[PDB]
Amino acid sequence: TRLKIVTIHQEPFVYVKPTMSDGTCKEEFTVNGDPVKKVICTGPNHTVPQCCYGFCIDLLIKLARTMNFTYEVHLVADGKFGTQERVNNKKEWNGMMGELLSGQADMIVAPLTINNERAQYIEFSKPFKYQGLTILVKKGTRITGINDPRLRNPSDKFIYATVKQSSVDIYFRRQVELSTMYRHMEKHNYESAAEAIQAVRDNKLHAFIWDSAVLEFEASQKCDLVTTGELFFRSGFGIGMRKDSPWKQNVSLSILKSHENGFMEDLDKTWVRYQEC
Amino acid sequence: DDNHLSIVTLEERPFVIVEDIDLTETCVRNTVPCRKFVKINNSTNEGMNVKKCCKGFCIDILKKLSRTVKFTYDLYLVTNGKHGKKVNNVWNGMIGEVVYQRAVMAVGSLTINEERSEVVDFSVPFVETGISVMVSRGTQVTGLSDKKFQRPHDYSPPFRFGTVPNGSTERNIRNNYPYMHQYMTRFNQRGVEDALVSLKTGKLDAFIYDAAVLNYMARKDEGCKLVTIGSGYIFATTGYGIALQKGSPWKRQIDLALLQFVGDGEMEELETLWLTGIC
Ligand SMILES: O=C(O)CCc1ccc2c(ccc3cc(C(=O)N4CCN[C@@H](C(=O)O)[C@H]4C(=O)O)ccc32)c1
Repeated sequence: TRLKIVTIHQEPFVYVKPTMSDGTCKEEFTVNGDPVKKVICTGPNHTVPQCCYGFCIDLLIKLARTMNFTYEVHLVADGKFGTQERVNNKKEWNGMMGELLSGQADMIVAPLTINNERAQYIEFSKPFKYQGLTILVKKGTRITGINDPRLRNPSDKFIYATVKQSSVDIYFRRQVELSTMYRHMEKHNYESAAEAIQAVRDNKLHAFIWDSAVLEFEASQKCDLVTTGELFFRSGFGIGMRKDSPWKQNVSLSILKSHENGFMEDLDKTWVRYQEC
Repeated sequence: DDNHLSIVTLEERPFVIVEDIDLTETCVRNTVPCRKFVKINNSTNEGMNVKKCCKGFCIDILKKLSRTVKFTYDLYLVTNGKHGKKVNNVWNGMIGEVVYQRAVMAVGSLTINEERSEVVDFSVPFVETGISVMVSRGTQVTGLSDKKFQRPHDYSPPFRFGTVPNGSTERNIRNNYPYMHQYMTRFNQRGVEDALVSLKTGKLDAFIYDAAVLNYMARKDEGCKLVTIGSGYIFATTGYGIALQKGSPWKRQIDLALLQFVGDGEMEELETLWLTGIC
């Protein structure tokens, strides 16, 4: 019927822009001439209406048309993807995971990583985007990848980190053999991917571990930034739903069909793929 | 009993490798018992069950799942078909064994698609695949959506590329890039082996086929002269998944176990063990 969609600012999958003075979104076309489909998304800037568009917004529109449901989009209040944390005896999820489980949202449409920890409590669709984890550095920084000694034997001289309360945070938390790296990162993890990426350009952060679908995009736009080591881990983004959702089956069937008929290729070319510097 | 599962698989090196029982009458080393209904001839339904030994990338996954999900199984090789097609409104292959309740789940190089997902449930993918491209090292093409493939006549000399007919790859190309399909007919190959020879001998510029298969052939190519495109340019991305009966009580536990293996690094160990070559 009327689903409460939660998403997060994460270019190129979700763009967040102010509305115009009259409260609508400015008409705009892509570099290839296709109309940019923009929806009103409320969130923090108190709550204010804003304009959302991108890969994940195109996906939401396709899903709402195929399965014929209406929606309202808002941005996650804490700005996080979602990890499970101990309450000052029980456990609770933050971020978009927390809003989905609490009822503040009925469906997560975002670059949301599919992992075991989240799948224990929610339903993931089949992946609408296959990708992985890589490392972003300022052009000129030399590291082999995730096995570099400046990462495996960290210090206060070479600072690396990821985004707080995210899937990468989970990935380095669960493996006891990664506790040395995680102990360094938790001293430096950032609130959002954008601030982390900005810190690399400012030489305040020396390496940013994040999703390759995002890092490679940022590298194609900002030529002072490069990726290195390539995919040391492979993961996929999926739609987030509660286990009781009646849309579970048709969302995954729709995503599979969209891969097969080239619809995802259109989105990947329009939003994700760009020329190297 | 409710905890002993009938599981169907398909011989397909290196995902599933079939051997004879050694001498004893048991399976040793890293193999597991699997039976095969071997036909008497090619013009009959008569046959005989034969005890075999199965091993491989998918078998190790099954051993991981049996240990973690805590279930026992009787493994058998499908005989009517391969992976599964809908022939005369009837599903054959591994999909058929699951749809018609002869197997609780199917383990193998089984591609997840929309068509099959309507009759069976698929687990989370444990290996990424899709439509990829393999060329001789040096040739410049992106993925399937490259203009050099969609409009080969726009370039001189035009690219020479094909696939294996009557497969999933040709079926997709026929539906999505009609002219590319028409162009490919005079460049199609008997199989994977005859395609790689065409690339080496200069008779073919590109070979378009299943992503996981092309990557496996590229990593063990003699001379390392054949390379595949990057994963970011794979078309119609999907994965190999475990098929189950719709509404199966095992799908939830299978998914969590598979996602655990990807997070543990056990999956990477199996990829290095069975799928990675010397290139
Ligand atoms: O070197 C050697 O020993 C043999 C090297 C070698 C060559 C060819 C192969 C393989 C393995 C698997 C495979 C699977 C399909 C195959 O039908 N599909 C792709 C997986 N999925 C199958 C399906 O789900 O229907 C199907 C497809 O999707 O099209 C075709 C060829 C090979 C190994």
